[PDB]
Amino acid sequence: MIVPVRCFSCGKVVGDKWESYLNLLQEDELDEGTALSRLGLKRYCCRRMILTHVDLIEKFLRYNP
Amino acid sequence: SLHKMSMMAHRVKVIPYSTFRLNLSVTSPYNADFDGDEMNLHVPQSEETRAELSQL
Amino acid sequence: SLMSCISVGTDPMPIITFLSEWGMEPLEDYVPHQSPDATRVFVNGVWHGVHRNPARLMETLRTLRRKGDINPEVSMIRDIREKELKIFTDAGRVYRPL
Amino acid sequence: KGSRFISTLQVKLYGREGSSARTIKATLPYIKQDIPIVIIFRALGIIPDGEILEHICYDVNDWQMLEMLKPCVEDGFVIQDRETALDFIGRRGKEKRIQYAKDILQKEFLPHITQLEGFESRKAFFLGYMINRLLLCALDRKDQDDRDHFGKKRLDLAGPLLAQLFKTLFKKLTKDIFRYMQRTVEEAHDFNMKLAINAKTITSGLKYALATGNWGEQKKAMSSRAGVSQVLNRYTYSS
Amino acid sequence: NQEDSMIMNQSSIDRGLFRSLFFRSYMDQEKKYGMSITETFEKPQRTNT
Amino acid sequence: LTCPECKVYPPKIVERFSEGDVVCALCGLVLSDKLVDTRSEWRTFSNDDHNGDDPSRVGEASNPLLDGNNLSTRIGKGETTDMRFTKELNKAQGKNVMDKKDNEVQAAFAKITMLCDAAELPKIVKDCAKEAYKLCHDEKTLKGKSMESIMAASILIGCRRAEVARTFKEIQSLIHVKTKEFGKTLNIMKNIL
Amino acid sequence: NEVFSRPEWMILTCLPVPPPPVRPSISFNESQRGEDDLTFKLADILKANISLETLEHNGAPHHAIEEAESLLQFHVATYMDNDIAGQPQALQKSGRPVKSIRARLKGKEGRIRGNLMGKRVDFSARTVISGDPNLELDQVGVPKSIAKTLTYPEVVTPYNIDRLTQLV
Amino acid sequence: KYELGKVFIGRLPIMLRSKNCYLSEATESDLYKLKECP
Amino acid sequence: KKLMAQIFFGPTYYQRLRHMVDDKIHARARGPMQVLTRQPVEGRSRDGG
Ligand SMILES: [Mg+2]
Ligand SMILES: [Mg+2]
Ligand SMILES: [Zn+2]
Ligand SMILES: [Zn+2]
Repeated sequence: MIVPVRCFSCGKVVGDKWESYLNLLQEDELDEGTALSRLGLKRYCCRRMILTHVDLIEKFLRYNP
Repeated sequence: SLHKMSMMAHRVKVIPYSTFRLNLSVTSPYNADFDGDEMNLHVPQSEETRAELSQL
Repeated sequence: SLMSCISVGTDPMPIITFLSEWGMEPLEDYVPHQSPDATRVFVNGVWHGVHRNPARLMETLRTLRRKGDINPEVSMIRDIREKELKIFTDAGRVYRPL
Repeated sequence: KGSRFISTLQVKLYGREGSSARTIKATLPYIKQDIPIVIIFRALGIIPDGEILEHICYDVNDWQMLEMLKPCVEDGFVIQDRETALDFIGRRGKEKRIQYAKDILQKEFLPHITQLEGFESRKAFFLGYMINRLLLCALDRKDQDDRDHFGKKRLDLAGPLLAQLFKTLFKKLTKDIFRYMQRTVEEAHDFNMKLAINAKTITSGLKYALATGNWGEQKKAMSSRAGVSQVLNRYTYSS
Repeated sequence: NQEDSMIMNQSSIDRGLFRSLFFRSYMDQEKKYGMSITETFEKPQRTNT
Repeated sequence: LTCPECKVYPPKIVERFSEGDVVCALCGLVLSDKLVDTRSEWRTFSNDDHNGDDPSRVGEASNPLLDGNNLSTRIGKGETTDMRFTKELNKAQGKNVMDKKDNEVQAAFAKITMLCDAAELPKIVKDCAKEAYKLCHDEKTLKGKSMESIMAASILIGCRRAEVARTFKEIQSLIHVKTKEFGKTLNIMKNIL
Repeated sequence: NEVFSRPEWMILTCLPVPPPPVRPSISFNESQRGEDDLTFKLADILKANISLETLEHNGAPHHAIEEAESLLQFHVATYMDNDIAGQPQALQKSGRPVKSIRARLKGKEGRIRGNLMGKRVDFSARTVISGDPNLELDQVGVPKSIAKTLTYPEVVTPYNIDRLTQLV
Repeated sequence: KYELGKVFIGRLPIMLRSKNCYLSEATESDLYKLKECP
Repeated sequence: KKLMAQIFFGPTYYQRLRHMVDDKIHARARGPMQVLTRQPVEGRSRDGG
């Protein structure tokens, strides 16, 4: 259900880091700790942000009308 | 309402937000915890009944 | 519980057939003063008969059930102390895999 | 399997410990009072004491259990053959009563064994096993069964629950079709199949139970258990 | 936060923390009460209603 | 109601349900203090209660239009009940069943109920067929029309209104229909307003 | 007692018919009408009574009358108390047993416990509670919405006169 | 004693995902089409 | 200024339950009444006492 723009706790814009994240994991095949770091997610609040996102939107898009 | 102290008269303070706010030292007789508990208010309609409240 | 499931019910009829073909003296002509220790056989709480060598029969039953040949849903217990051998085809029994 | 003729038999041991003459009696259905064990055995063709004793007690050297049974023999002394025993049981509901006794024992007594004929020998043996088991707990050899052991408990699911409902609902239809057969044979009106079978019987019948929760007929929805069938919780996937 | 309550970050609430969607469904039948009587979906007029 | 204070022809008066008053919107005067929740009141007659536990469920609904004014209570087996009395009392009710020629013509409804369930027809259709029949059966306009075809004609009258589609040939086969007879009986009833 | 309670009055002959406020009716939508269980039960007493009257008036067949009598005895009895030991129950078509007069007074929720010893009231409010270390002991915080709904009827005196006008 | 079809009896309600149900043998892509949740 | 005590700080999965205050808040100073007893009606929904 779509990557939140901005970390709840701190406010670092996080919604622009999604597709980029998924590229590091799949295309580059880097582990999550390594991936989130490349993206610039220093503090655990921002990490919890990307690390824990469940992109349900993708499941929803599967229904036609 | 298990004993006389489960029903006590209070001084109003009209405040923002949807909750009844109370002092903590008053939690003890009511057997209240702020884990989603609810409480009741009763408004006296007489100058006589408000004295019974404020006085006893 | 997670692994848990319930019985749906089997036909006891074929299990009863294997019993009489595995050395089961039928209750109808049992003589108690002659075999006072012979282990009593039960199928869904029905005393069908009696058995002289209970251990071998039990072994045959279990290795039949682990083979699929007799339903894995069927219950099979020997009570060495009470000299009893009860079986259940019964539905409603709660079971877990081990 | 089928109908579930849920009838209960109690084999009661009378008298407390340290009390004179401790008799053993049984709860036979459609009969007013409980009947002494020996009278039931004699009603099953097992007439001498030596035989009535053999069905109950397997060891001839178990004087402890045999002395426990001595007052049961003495209590049923008056009865001494099938007819006397059967007439005895019947009066507790001549010829009218002998048949009643013959029927109760064959039809309503230990029916999980068999509902008919030649299995007297079998029904009788089970009776002995029950008494044996009873006397064991009374001699403190074996202990009272755990009324909470999960293995002696069953869980009736969607299948059994519907099966129970449908059995009563099919019997409702079957007997309404019979009623019609009489109506149409009386006037030779031709037994119109659509006029005989009322779809609504089963259709709305099952629909009720499943909708309201009262597992039974609407008649009836007062005496029938409610709680089976609830609106599915859709709070969270886990719920 | 004493006695089982708790302080929450209002700023996190804004950033979307613990927000929820709520959907309620209202249902109505246009019922028929025999040969002549029938309920009707329309904008009722205060003078004749 | 109408406001005494003002009185303009169309009385613009509001029901302030939550505050429990009937008020004059124009002047503000509350015209009534006592106000009832109708929906919650109706729920004491018609309810989820079949068990008889509910202290709220105190009444029972009826259909005046069809049942008329017949208020009756089943004598039935309760928790403690000797079957002897249930039989005795119901045996007694049988002797007291000396009902009229029309209080026995409610058995013609029992026919329509048996005919609708057989025609896989809804509850509303029955309540319409039982309605049209209860109004035309005594009629002079109908007179000595084939009684078997008069009630089958009211089933089509019920089906036409409840929008439940059924052919004349369908109802014809359902009971037994003399085509010209059940077409004439369906027209005298249709003419009966 | 010679004045208020004689043994003869333990046997009923003349039946007080309660007014509708005791047994309410609801005329819904001209094909839907709701009548109180007590009204049903009285219609049974009357139907039974009317029948026995005709039976006694006409050729009294003894056993046919004592039959009709015990039926009247029931309906009358069953209207005051439906939960009688040994007797079958008066049932409303639904399978629901008739809410007798005894039934209504009876329990906790009954006219005594639930309607007199206790009762829901007006000028009352309920919401969630939270603690405020900034409030005084004797004080209670009231959400504005509640305060705006709950009321005090202050009487106009030459003291409050100007302030009350301002509130109005 | 000497000598001289298929009838509808009622509607049984089906349990979703059972042998008789339309969704038993249904695929992921199929259910999504049926507006049902996999 | 530093807090004299050090705090146990870190993530913890928390669930937003049902029961929100505005679904519970209830006030009444007169309103609808029962026809049998003439006492107030039951339920927040029904605007009862
Ligand atoms: Mg508390
Ligand atoms: Mg506490
Ligand atoms: Zn952050
Ligand atoms: Zn006005």
